[PDB]
Amino acid sequence: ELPQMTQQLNSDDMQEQLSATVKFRQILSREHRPPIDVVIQAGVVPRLVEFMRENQPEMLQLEAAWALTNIASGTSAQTKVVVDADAVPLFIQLLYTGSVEVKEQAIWALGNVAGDSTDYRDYVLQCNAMEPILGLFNSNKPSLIRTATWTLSNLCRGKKPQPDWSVVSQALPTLAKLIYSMDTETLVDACWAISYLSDGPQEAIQAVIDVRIPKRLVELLSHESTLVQTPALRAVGNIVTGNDLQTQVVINAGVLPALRLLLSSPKENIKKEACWTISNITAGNTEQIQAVIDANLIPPLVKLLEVAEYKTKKEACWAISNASSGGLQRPDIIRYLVSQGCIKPLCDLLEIADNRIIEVTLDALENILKMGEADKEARGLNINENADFIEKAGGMEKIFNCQQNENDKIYEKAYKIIETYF
Amino acid sequence: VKRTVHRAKKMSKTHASHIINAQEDYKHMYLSVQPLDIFCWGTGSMCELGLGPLAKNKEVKRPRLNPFLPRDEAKIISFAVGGMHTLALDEESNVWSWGCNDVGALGRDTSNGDLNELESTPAKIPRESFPPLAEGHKVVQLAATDNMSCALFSNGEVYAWGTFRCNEGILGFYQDKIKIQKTPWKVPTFSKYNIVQLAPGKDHILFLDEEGMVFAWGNGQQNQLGRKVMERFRLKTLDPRPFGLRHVKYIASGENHCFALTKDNKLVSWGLNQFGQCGVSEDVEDGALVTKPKRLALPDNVVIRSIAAGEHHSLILSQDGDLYSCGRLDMFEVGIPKDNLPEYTYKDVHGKARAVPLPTKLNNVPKFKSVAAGSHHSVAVAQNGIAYSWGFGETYAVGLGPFEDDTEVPTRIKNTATQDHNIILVGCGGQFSVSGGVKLSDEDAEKRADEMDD
Repeated sequence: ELPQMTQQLNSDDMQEQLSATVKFRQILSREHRPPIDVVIQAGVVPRLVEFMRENQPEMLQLEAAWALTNIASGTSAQTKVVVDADAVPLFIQLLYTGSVEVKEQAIWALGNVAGDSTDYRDYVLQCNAMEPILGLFNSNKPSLIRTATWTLSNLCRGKKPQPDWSVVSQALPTLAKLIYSMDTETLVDACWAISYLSDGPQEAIQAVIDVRIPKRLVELLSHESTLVQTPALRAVGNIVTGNDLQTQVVINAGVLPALRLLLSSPKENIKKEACWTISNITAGNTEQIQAVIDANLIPPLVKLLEVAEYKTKKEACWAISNASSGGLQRPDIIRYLVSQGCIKPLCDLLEIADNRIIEVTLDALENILKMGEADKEARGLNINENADFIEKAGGMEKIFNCQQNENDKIYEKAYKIIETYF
Repeated sequence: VKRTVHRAKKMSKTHASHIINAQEDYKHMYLSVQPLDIFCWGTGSMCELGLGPLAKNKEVKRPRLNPFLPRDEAKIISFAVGGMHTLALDEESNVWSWGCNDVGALGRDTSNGDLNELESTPAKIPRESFPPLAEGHKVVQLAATDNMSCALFSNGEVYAWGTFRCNEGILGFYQDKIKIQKTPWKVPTFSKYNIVQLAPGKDHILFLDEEGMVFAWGNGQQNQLGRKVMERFRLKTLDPRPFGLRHVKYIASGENHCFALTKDNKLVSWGLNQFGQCGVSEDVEDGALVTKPKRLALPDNVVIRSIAAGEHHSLILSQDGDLYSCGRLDMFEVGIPKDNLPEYTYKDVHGKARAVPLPTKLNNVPKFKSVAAGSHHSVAVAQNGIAYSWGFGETYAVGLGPFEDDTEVPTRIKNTATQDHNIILVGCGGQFSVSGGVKLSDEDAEKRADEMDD
């Protein structure tokens, strides 16, 4: 069939070209094991990209871009054939000239190209693909905006060499509307693209928050399945990495009563990334700690600090340890923390954790002890009782056995707080 | 101070869920890739030729260029030939119409030589008659029966007008609710999936969705509808309805018999089999009716490209260019000479061959790339681009010249209007034919003339 298809593809009859281009697209559209190398070996790729020129008829451009789309969907080497045929600019040209069908066809091929590696993602951006892609979001068909959003997800993607912030930041006003969609497959790609952009310097975190987005990101923290909860939680997770006037805005959209709903989610990664978000909001103003205090988020966090696994207890410790840090301005944060049963899960965490968590757990146990030091001086006492229940849970022995580890910073602190209070 | 810390990157575009077919798999068969010069020949006694009202144009014995469809401004892209009328869409998706309008098959008004100038001259159907056109949609296929027209849109919506005729009088158009439909009309949806292909017959029409289900609409006295209709519930059930035909890739229909190609490359047919036109059984005295779809036995290396059939004959065109015919011999419809008649040809009570009841490959013919079949004549274009017509010739529908004898074998159509042309689309009616094509460059016609006439 291939020698016939190749001969029919190279015939000067344009109608025979169309019938042959349909056959190539059909065999390249098979669900399993598409003969990409076999048609690449057939030498017909340079003629497929020939069928996407400005002058070529629309039916021929459609079948050609579709066949090239499934060629680029294969190995990173098979995608190299399509880009070395100089096809990416023609894909972008069809985003302007052709109808809705070919536009949905070419935006699919550009998505496979931009998703292979980071150099191809920049190459797509290098050819000014952003302006035509963003213009495609005024159309009607939910499948066109579905494929366009997915391609736009691969454009905001990649972190080893991040996408050009200038050419990519133009898409957030379009993404701000895409979250309001109901098609479950589109908004998932739309949320991931936002989480990819919300990660970076403050030029991006302030940009994401300045375009009306984070209000719905908490509304999509509450969705049916988890396929959308994860990208939206990562989105609101990268927002709190900025300053405290940036985290203050997410708190407005009822983020905290929504984070508790995620703390009991069936998927464990939703539990963990919730604790990672609760960690950074407890690292701002002392009144931003109070937001986490009143939101009833700590009773479930301290039980996570006991029974949950180490990948989730670590981020739960950061949330609890950063919470106790607010005791300098307001010593009652520890007073609220000690009542929820916080000292025992912290102390039992001493033997199972590592250099990086024993550090923050000691910082939590220290700021707890530092509050009780001010409790026995301003208030009439002669014994610091923040150390009374540390060993009631068996913590004084573990902190005394933390002086044996050879890490500098933990020996300097475990030995300092044990002389200061014991 | 603050701490900063699968999903698919590539994705092939394949079929979704239960979808077997896509409209893009079909529009290359019907819509030409470039505007065409339209050529008509045969007898236009009922305004079929579309060449004007003058009686001089009522009978044309060789392909004649239709000036009412100029390639430069009309820009006809596709056309569907019925039995006494044809339809045609241009490059801006406006359907044209010309023929007999006794039952509103032309979808336009006609009231106010011998022919009617409004019927004998092609003209557009009002664009406002197609709401999908205003909603940003295009017509991807046209279909025309004897007395009913149909237009398939790129969104899956179907518009139809005209009527179907039973054997006695007029059967109706749609489900007792409307006798005759004069203007384009929206057929209410009859499937969860979008229709992808049409297959018109004499007084019936088939449909095919992305799922692979086949629907039938119209007359069913010869079991064209894939079922049986009782006299009482006849008008009540007159609408596109399935009949247990699933997993179909391609449909085609004669006048009272139909074909369907399944996903596993299995060709079945049903309906009327008076002269073995279904190509399913060797005995013709046995079954005049094929109620249940029966499989045809084609060779193994065959891959079906298109299927055209008339009233009593069928033509199966393969991808290798070979043409398989089966059906009536009384007017040389199948195009098989008398010396090359196979063993299984049917001789009647008088001893005269009447039909070939099995698919038989034509020999000593060029490789064909398309084929069309009228009531009792056929046209197939070869790979170079030249037409070869055969069959009933008393109405000059074969367009071979001023002679009234039938032609036994596919013979070349050669006149000054068509010799320098590469014809793309061909359709056939009751007693006429329509071809469309593009003119070759003076050097491309130089080589083909050296290939043939040497």
